[PDB]
Amino acid sequence: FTAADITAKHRCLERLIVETGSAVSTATAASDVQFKRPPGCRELVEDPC
Amino acid sequence: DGTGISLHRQLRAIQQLARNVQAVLGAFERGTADQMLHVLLEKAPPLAL
Amino acid sequence: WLVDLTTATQPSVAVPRLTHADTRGRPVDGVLVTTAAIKQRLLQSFLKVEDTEADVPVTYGEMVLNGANLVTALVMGKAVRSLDDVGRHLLDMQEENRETLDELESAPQTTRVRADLVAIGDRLVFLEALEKRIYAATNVPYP
Amino acid sequence: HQPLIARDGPHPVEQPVHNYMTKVIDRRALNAAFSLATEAIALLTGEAL
Amino acid sequence: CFEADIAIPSGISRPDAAALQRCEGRVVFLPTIRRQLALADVAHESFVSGGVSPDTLGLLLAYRRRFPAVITRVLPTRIVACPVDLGLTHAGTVNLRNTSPVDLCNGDPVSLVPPVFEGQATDVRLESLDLTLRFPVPLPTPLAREIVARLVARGIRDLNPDRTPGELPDLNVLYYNGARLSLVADVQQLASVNTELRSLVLNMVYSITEGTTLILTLIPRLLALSAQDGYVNALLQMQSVTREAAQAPMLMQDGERRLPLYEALVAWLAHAGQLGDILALAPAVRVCTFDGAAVVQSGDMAPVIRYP
Amino acid sequence: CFEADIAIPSGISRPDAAALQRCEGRVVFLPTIRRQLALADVAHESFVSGGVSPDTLGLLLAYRRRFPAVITRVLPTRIVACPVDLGLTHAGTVNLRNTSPVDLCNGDPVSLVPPVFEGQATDVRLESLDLTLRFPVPLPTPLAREIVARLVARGIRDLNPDPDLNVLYYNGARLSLVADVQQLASVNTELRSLVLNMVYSITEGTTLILTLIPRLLALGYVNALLQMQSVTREAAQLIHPEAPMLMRRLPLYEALVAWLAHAGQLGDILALAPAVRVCTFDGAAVVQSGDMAPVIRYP
Amino acid sequence: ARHETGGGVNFTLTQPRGNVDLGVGYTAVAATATVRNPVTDMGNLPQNF
Amino acid sequence: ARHETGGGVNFTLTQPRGNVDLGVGYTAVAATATVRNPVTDMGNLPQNFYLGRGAPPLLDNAAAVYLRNAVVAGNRLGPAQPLPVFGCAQVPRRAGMD
Amino acid sequence: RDPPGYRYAAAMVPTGSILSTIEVASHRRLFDFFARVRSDENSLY
Amino acid sequence: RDPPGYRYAAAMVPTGSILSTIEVASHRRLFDFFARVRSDENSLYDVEFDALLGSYCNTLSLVRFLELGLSVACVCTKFPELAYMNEGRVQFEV
Amino acid sequence: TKPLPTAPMAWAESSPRELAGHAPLRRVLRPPIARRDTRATRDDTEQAVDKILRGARRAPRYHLTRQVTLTDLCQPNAERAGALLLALRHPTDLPHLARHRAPPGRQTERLAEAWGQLLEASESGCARAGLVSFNFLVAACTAAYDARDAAEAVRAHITTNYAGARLDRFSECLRAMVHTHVFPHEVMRFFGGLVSWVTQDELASVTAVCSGPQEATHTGHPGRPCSAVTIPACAFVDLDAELCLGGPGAAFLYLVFTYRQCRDQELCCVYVVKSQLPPRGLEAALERLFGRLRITTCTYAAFAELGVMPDDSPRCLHRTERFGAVGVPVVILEGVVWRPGGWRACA
Repeated sequence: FTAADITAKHRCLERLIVETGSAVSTATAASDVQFKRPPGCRELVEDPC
Repeated sequence: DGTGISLHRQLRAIQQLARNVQAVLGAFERGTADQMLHVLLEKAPPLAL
Repeated sequence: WLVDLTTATQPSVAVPRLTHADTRGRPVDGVLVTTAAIKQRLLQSFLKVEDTEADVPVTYGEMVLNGANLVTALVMGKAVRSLDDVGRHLLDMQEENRETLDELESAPQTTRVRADLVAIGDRLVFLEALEKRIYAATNVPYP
Repeated sequence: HQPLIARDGPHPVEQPVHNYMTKVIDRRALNAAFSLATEAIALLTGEAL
Repeated sequence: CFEADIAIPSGISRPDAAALQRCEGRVVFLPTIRRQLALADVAHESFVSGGVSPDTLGLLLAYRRRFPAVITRVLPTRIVACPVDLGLTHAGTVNLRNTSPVDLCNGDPVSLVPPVFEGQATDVRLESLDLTLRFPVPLPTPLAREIVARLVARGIRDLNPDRTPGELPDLNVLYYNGARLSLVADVQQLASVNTELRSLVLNMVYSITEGTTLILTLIPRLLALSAQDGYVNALLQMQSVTREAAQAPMLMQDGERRLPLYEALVAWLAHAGQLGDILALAPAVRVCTFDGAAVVQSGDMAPVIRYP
Repeated sequence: CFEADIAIPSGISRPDAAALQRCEGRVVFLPTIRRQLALADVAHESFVSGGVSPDTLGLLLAYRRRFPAVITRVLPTRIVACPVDLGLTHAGTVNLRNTSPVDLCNGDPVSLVPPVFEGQATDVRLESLDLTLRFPVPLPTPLAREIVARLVARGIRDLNPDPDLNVLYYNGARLSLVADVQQLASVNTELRSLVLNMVYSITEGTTLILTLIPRLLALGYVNALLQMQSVTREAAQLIHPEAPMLMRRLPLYEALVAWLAHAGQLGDILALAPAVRVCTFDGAAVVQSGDMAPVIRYP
Repeated sequence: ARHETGGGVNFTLTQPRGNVDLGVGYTAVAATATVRNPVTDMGNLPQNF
Repeated sequence: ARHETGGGVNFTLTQPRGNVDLGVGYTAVAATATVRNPVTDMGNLPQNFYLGRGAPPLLDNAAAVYLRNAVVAGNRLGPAQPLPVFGCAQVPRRAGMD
Repeated sequence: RDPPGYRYAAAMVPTGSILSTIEVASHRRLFDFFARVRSDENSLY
Repeated sequence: RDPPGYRYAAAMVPTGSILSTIEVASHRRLFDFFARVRSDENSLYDVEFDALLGSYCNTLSLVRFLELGLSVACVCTKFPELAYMNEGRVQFEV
Repeated sequence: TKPLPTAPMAWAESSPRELAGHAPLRRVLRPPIARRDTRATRDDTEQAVDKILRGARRAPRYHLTRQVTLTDLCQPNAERAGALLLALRHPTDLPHLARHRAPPGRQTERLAEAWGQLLEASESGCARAGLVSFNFLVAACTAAYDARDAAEAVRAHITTNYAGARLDRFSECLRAMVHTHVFPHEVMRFFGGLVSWVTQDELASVTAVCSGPQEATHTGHPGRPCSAVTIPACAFVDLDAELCLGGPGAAFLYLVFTYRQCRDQELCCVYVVKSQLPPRGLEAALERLFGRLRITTCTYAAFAELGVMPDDSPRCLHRTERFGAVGVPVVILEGVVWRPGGWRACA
């Protein structure tokens, strides 16, 4: 429910499948509880959702 | 004009012309193989029938 | 599933200097990079196709600034690759569609590197694990 | 440059299309450091013999 | 000349191809401005709205939409017609074949009409491929506007529906020069008469302004001239409502500097003045003959030039 | 251009030949586009119709029925005029002559009948061959329509009389309508027949709708939609005119036919569809009165 | 056919063609192998009159 | 370049030209050496502020217009007619000047 | 950023040949200058 | 426009000579670009360039029709008058 | 270098009746009637004279109008290769007319003050000010009409290239004009496409196309060493693209002024519509799509037809051109033919 993010993307499927290979994730696997992602590091997860 | 510049633009314009001619002459070879299908599919009934 | 993988993408840019993939002739057109467990599994059952253990790869390409490449970078400030040929043909046309010119040279040097190639569908492809060869002790993660 | 097929019918006549695009080389640089030991200098440079 | 080609589909019997040979100079309505088109987009089967063929007031609304094109030449596999609404830019004057009992004269603006006379020949059935072609009747705008008025009123009076006895006035019959012209009375469709009535009513309202009342003061003055001039006598038609309307300033002047007379003319001239045009399709062509022949016999080719 | 060559008649006086020389750049209406035409066919004596010289209405009829052609070159024993209607649009720039207001870099001059301004001024008589030429005035469409309607209104006031329409401010200086004197009596006598067709077509239009609306919507969507947007406009005008006036579907419908025609015949006469445009270049961009102006065939 | 154009000069190439079936009866045939996609969503919309 | 004009055809010739001052300092100097004439009578005409409007007027409208036309009465540049909101303020033109 | 623009001269002497023939212009912005011309344009001269 | 800058190389091969010697910082504004370098400055030695590292064109492939599979399913003859033709008829007697 | 199919190229790679015309006519004698029984400079001069040779050896898809104006309003340099210039006519009626055609309850003094004020904000002599650019209207009505900041991006373009005062003064004039029944139309007719300006100081000589196709003009990459050419609507805010539903036909280009009559206090909307309908069908589709009919007289919009785009497809929408620092949704229209048309709004 953001609509600051969903609208800001583009609509062309050419590109959205390639950025689904490497989308920076919103979480971290480096914490004990999953945290929001610290500004410095990018996960480059896949994340189809 | 008489500058050496007016000459390379012309040579460039011939390059575009005979590039389109070659493209639309190959269109009647591609278009023949295409139009064959249409007239074959027009006279063919499904195998099931 | 591997013919889908191996024929999904689309070729590009014929490079003659890159007589990179070969074995008894027959260039290799692709690379499968995997993990070492998948490559193993895959190559025990599934696609074991094997005209491998040898590939004659090439050697390094080179680019330098000579002749009028310098003057125009020093004066004016710009550079163009292979301005010799480019400038020669463009000028040869001033006096004298089917632009085939390209560039042909070298037929580089080759070697025999113990490679592992497979035939997926009708194609040759390298299989590469790479965790051991490079990432092994380096403390770097494997991409 | 793209090929075309010559259509017959109420199909609008197609004419050749051409595509000029220009991708910009992405840039990067790599690092590593073999830094030397103090005493090792005073050996290999002579200077301590 | 941005000519639009129209492809004859398959083979229409040698008798059908001989029918298209004589259709040069006639008019076609194409539902687009195109370069590639199908023969069936022009046919009367395309005029068919959902499930229904438009009546003869429905066609005028269909010829309102789309573009009149006069056939210039007909080839074995295509029909060449240059879309007058656009491609009228020729140095000399495309040929229009007069199809009508009427006769053009020289300078007559030519507006088209669905075929509407009692004796008519606009069928042109082509049996090889199911389709037909009704060609509109070219006609001087004075006459074509008299006809549309007849069709409008006939669709309207019937719609009241006239309470009064069952014997109404003619309205189905005209005269152009001599030559009684009997319109076709056949069907009137709700929707076709509505819009024609809707836009008639709508525009005659906007032509009434404050300054108009200043003119209505002059009706008693007109009838004073009804009777002491031979003109102005002729002006008032015998069946003149105005005559029955006489059988006033009201102060109310808003500061005195507006000039409502002038403003009332402009207002009337726009909306009511342009009614032939909104009810029907306005002329886009006018007869012009270089050879100096000053009329066009019925059935002849009328040299025609851009808008009046 | 398709020049059409008008043939000067037999021997004309030397002062008449100099009258024609000054007529280059003037608009002529030629009855047919025949390449060879006489001068008598063009002359104003050829506008006679009902046995009389035509009024301003009878003229405006003819101006809509014949072909205006600008005069390009006047030659002894020939007049060469190139019809405005023939050829491609936006081509055949031929020079006009400006008369009255400026004719700025565009605006589509209309050629309106002469009497609207100094009446006889522009008659240009030729006594030797006993004919005359009245050249229309080339005015822009917005101003030409403003004027022709402006004078009809004056005519209506004059019809029965007991804010000046006359003063006109165009561009730099106030234009003048009235030439005072009896010119108005000459102007008003020629608009006499145009005023009536205007007065009639109004009075006959209202009374015909004011009878029809209440004699319709009383016999569906017609009713509701009609009275809907007509609130205090059509209905109010109905009560008010029926107040200072008198009140038949059968005569109604047959009079609605005869009016509907006569109406659009006036919209055709009136609206002075532009013959040409001005598109200049390497030119002043405003053509001062009496100066040749470039001009092109379609608006 | 030259025929100008707006913004250029077109040249249309064309060619008349023609064809007949030499089969006294039932030549060609056609079968269906598989379905690419369903297209239409397959379900649930009323008809509003 | 050719463009068809009224009763003719018009050729306009143009020439592109460009120039630099070659000099690092000052290379041309001009000296006024004499006066042809004064081009202006070198006289007395005042300013008339009633030709413009920047200034809110006197609030008695009789004192305002009694004022204006006492000043504007005979001015050498007095306005011509009441100031139109547009055109020009219209200095009159005298029939001769010397 | 008002990216570069296609160098026409440099074309005419290609340094290679693209093997894949496909309808480009789907992969629109993989390039920072993409121009699609149809029969030909005014802008190549 | 912001000046393109001074070209230091091509200043090594003058095309001419300045005949005066003045303090030009006074005339500072007679120029589009100006710099005073007292002795030496690091900006004299700056060089930069941008390059085009390849141009890849495309060879449009021509198919000829006669060399195909589909061409065995017909009989192709050139009949140039086909435009002038009206009906094509073939008759079979079986 | 020569084909296999020769007949198609002799016509492509490239009259005799006029030759045969003079042959019977001119070759024939005494007919009719019958009786029984100096390196570069020199080269340049020679070529100019010769050019007069060929152009005088022979002799319509182009028309150029040329005019001199000031840079107060308008401004050619800010604008580009493809642009709509609208003429503005007779500043003399600082609401002189406001006297008439202005309904009661209207302080017809609004225009004279609004407009005269505009002049103070930005005399008659060497030149006059005509030629309003399309751009300058989009910014003036930007905050007025419906989309903001796609619209204001155009306003940022003009303040940084062409003054916010003049925009505001001119906006006050548009409000005052739409107020008193003197409209922005019956002013501001279409002028052309802006071929080449040639400005000096406060002066400009603007050549622009009276009619004919745009792309065939000075052409080149760009006209002169500027950029390309196009008739870019300049707004993703303008370029109302009709034909939401469509079939191939030549798209058409119109110019529409939409107004607010106390619904919004004399709103000015100015944009372009692109769909295949012949003006007799545009009045209908303009009746729809619009709820601006607020009487709150009844004259909501006024339209004239600019011309044709005899190909449906070039309608590129680009929020990507720089007229200085500012960036504007720019829609590119590929190929256009100009038919000036006439202004029709009766209702």
